[PDB]
Amino acid sequence: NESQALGDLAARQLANATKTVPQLSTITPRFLLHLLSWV
Amino acid sequence: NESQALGDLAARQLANATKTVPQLSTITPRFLLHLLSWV
Amino acid sequence: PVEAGIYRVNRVVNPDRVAIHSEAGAGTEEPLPETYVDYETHPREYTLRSIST
Amino acid sequence: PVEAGIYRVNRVVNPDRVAIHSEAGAGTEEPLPETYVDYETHPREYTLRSIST
Amino acid sequence: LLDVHTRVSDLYSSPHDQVTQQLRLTIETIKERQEYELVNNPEYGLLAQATPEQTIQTLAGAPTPDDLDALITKVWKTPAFFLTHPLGVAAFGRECTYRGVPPPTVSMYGAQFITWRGIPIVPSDKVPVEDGTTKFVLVRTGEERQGVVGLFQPGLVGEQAPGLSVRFTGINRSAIASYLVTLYTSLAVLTDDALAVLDGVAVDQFHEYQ
Amino acid sequence: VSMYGAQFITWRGIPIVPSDKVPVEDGTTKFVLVRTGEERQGVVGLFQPGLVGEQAPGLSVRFTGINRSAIASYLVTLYTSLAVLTDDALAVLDGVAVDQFHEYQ
Amino acid sequence: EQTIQTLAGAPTPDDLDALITKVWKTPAFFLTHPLGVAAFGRECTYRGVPPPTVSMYGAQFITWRGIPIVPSDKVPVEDGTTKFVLVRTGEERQGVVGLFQPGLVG
Repeated sequence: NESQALGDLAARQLANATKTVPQLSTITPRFLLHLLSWV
Repeated sequence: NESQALGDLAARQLANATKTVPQLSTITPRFLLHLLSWV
Repeated sequence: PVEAGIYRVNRVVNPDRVAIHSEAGAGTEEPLPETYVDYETHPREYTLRSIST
Repeated sequence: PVEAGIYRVNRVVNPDRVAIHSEAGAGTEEPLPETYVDYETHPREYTLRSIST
Repeated sequence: LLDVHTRVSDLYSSPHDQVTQQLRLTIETIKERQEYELVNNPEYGLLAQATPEQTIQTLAGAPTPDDLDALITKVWKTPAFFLTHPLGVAAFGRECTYRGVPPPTVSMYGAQFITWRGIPIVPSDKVPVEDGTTKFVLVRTGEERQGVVGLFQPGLVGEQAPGLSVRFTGINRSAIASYLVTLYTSLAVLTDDALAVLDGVAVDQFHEYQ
Repeated sequence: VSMYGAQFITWRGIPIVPSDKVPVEDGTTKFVLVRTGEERQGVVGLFQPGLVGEQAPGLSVRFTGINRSAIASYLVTLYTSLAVLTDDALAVLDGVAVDQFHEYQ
Repeated sequence: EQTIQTLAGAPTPDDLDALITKVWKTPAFFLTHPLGVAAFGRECTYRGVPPPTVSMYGAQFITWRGIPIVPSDKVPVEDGTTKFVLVRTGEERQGVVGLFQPGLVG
């Protein structure tokens, strides 16, 4: 169809995406390391 | 093959690209507008 | 300079489809053209290459 | 907040392929494993949607 | 009239503002149109305002030094510049080379211009070329010397540049905003002898060197 | 527990929050357990800051004009999204009947 | 669309004018092998049109229509054939630019 204005696909070429640090699914709270005392 | 380190394709997902403003190929120096005096 | 090794060159596509109205004489009350500037959806991207030893 | 309407979530692929060596007793002079952390090459991207009237 | 969707300007405006880029490109196109109109307008264009007594034809088609001297004889009171298509510049350079008379050059606006008798030759793509034929224009400018001047309207509402204005018009039930970009221009010739045209300039002739 | 001026039933220390937007079809509904936060790789909401005509973060109001009938119009817009950082931050319990009753003889 | 052939093999002023017609918006410099510079000088001498010179980086460059001609041994010459290159540089003028990575370690 005949668009009346600039589209999103063409306009997004000028914009920066927000990138996160990689997410690790094997991370656990590791309560044992906090419950113990270290000498 | 078995890679020894992280590749470029996977590493580039964390990096920002340098984006230029759109370039118009019909732009001319337009010397006539500078050569004339305007009243 | 390139901050992260990737350089993207954005370009205008179809520059002849931008419509403009110029009157020659005795202006009228006709509707004006409506337009926009379009961009290329797959711009060329440059990545730096290494020369090393 | 999202600065330009696009949010990319990067994720680690194959977390079980990171090899670590732990000694049980009487350490030796054997070579250590060599590894790296791999990323997904097509991460999911979120774009904001509008609710308007 | 320039149409911008509100969603596009709302979301994708970092680090480049979308409305600013659209306005900049539209203004560039409008200024190119103005440069085209100052030459090709059927009312106030340079080619239309030239009188029949100030127009001459080429002696043998190609633009030669003799033709340029004949054109100079018509605007002999302080000429300013020549104006033609780049193909005409190449043809004139070829004709000059055939006679062994290399013209000097001058530096203006970051460019290099070939000069003939001290008058620079300026290229422009708005000069029409039809059937391998183009035109040469010699012009004197200035109000004090009764030359050719451009006209503009100052003090416009929404003025960005002198003679150009941008105004916001509203939103059209589709979340699309519109802007009105307008420019007013004209061209005046104070005296008839300030402008001349050389016609019938062939740009597709080549010489032989045996 | 007390939160936002309300009283929430908690199970194993985790509050249960009601919402009428959870669909109920044929007498069945769903239970959703969620972990939130960026530091803990949970579920987060997304919004666009720095809008033109902003009233609240993520919402803007703009005047559009008058329509030859002396009626003014306003454009009110909001942008939102939801991102799950890790797969184990969200779970759903399905087939929850809510029309069963017990007897006390 | 931006590549042309020589009219009669040798680099003549007509060929350089034809090349200029393609990059007519503010050219910067020519680039060719030194043998190409010598051939162009010979062709200019045959027609009796000596070009002027300019001083840049402690060297003397032949200019054609005000555009200097710069020699470079990296331009390939095969079977006695070489190439001429016309280039406009700059970001403001939408020309040709080089790219590099700043802030490197070491």
